[PDB]
Amino acid sequence: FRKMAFPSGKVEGCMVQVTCGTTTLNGLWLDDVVYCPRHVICTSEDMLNPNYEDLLIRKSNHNFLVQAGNVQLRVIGHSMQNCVLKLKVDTANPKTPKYKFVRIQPGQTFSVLACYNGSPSGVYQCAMRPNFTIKGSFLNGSCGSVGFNIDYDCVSFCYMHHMELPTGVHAGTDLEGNFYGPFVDRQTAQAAGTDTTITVNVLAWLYAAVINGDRWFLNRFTTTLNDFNLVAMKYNYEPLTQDHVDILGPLSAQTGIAVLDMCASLKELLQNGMNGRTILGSALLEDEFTPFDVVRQCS
Amino acid sequence: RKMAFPSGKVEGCMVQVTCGTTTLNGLWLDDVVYCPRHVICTSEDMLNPNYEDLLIRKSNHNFLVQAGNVQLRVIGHSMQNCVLKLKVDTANPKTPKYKFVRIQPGQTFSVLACYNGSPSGVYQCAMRPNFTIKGSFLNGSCGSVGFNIDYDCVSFCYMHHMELPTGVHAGTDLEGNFYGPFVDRQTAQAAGTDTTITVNVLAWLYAAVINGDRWFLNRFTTTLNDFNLVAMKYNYEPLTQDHVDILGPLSAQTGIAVLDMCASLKELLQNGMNGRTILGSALLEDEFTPFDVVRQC
Ligand SMILES: *[C@](O)(C(=O)NCc1ccccc1)[C@H](C[C@@H]1CCNC1=O)NC(=O)[C@H](CC(C)C)NC(=O)OCc1ccccc1
Ligand SMILES: *[C@](O)(C(=O)NCc1ccccc1)[C@H](C[C@@H]1CCNC1=O)NC(=O)[C@H](CC(C)C)NC(=O)OCc1ccccc1
Repeated sequence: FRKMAFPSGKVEGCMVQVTCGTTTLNGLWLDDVVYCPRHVICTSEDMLNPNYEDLLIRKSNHNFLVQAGNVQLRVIGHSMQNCVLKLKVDTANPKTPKYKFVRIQPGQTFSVLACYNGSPSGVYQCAMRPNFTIKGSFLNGSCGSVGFNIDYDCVSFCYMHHMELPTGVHAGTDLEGNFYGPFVDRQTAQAAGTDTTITVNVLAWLYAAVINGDRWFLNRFTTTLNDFNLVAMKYNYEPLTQDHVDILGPLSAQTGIAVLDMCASLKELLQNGMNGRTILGSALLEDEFTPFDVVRQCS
Repeated sequence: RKMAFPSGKVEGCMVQVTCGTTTLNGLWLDDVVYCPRHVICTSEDMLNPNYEDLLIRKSNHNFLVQAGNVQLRVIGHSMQNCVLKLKVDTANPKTPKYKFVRIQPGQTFSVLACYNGSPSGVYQCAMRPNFTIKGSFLNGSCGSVGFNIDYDCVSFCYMHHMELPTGVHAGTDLEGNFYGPFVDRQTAQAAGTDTTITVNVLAWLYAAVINGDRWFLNRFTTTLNDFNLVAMKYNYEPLTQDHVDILGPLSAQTGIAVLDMCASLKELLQNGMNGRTILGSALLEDEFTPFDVVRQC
């Protein structure tokens, strides 16, 4: 199974650059609005503890340089929504796809179009860790790059990039400017909670193994959801939610293996280990393929 | 992380091509649509297709090309090796600057997997030394293409034709010549013995150092030939002096001589990873080139 990203073209058609002074990052141009991280308005001195409301009062439309390539887009209004700046522009993006703004849950995956100076460099598939960081390739200049899923013709934007944490992982907001996790857009030392394994995705991976004929680990038993969750937490696995059980529904129906029976098989793997065997050609359980990802690549 | 090129410039070229009950993808550049020639086969034909004979029996109107909701009229067709070229009466305004290249084993490229002319996903692949690729391709993916992007220029290097029994994939360049000893007939084909792309494993090890990981480093060194003796024993490709040269930038960046990293890789091959992981992986990764690593660090 490959880490497979969504085709990026519908998002490429929405990327622009936004500059204040000498600070340039990326923005997202949808209809007549450009969305970008509010710290574009910061100098280095503001970034230690910015007063964003005061910084913004000192700004006017004519202080923002928005470019699609080398072509300037005139700003006609500005406002701040949580940690994102919204710049109204005088031109509706003709490449605007059908879109939605969604706030994803930890464990969900998405594609990131890594951009520098409004120019796309690469696309890759990311998972939101339970501690609300992502393990990505973001360099200086990548802020404002977005993460997304594509359903039918509709791009669901879920992530906008803002920062790198001391440990090398990345943090950001949804497109309404609300950070994922306990982070703030200040150049201060901040720590992500200890990470955990994404149980629902491991289960999806076991279902994938079954679909492909690799099923030695299926046992004759079952468990309750509460009993599984209490055990799982002792192994630094996330507890399952009702939504997790529901999104495993299609794979459970495809295989005829009840979700809680698979939970009991996983519990045995956690308590006894692999005993030298492999699953899908690996002794490690994979936790960055969602149940949807599994469906995508198998069917 | 494994990064693919942005696929928009290729998405605007994908179309659907149908002949009989066979539908797959084509690549529409200017006024020509390129697709695998086996679109003209039937159940019967597939086992031993005499393509020139099957093709001479086709008319332009036996080919249905669809770009979204619009049918493109075929006004001419020709065959170049395993690729069919359909001339259509309208030019693709979304045609990027492009070239056709034939890549070398060990080089990487992005694949835009498409079904019924519609882009479905994008991922990064390497041309294996045995000229397969480890892709993710289902029924309907034939005609999907692989590419690299340099400046605004798309270099197409791969069109998809086949899944081998082992689950790996085979296909052609855009001149229609297969990579490898494979044939576009409906038969179970085995590849040559695969080997590991050593220059890429070394680039990946350097990448792991850059990201603050070095449990596998050691104080030893090795000559080039002595490393290559061990590499070949473990079905790793030999490392050439041009490979060593190509690795210079990563060596400079990290202060680790190429042959010192070869000594670390030697140790890993002989001992294994002893349960440990490098950049999250239980296995040595060989599908990042030195260029891929440098660009991303
Ligand atoms: C992001 O602001 C960005 O990419 N800005 C454009 C730019 C152009 C030229 C030089 C620098 C930046 C940036 C993205 C970071 C940088 C390295 N990897 C990333 O993901 N984000 C930031 O710099 C944060 C801004 C504050 C206001 C939140 N600060 C931050 O990430 O703090 C830690 C850090 C770690 C390494 C390097 C820089 C900063
Ligand atoms: C490719 O022809 C394709 O996608 N065709 C359109 C299509 C196919 C089937 C149903 C609907 C529409 C196809 C791609 C394969 C299929 C599964 N995964 C892939 O990557 N390619 C082929 O089917 C090959 C055609 C030949 C004529 C080149 N056949 C093939 O891969 O055979 C392998 C094989 C294995 C064992 C025994 C015999 C053959």
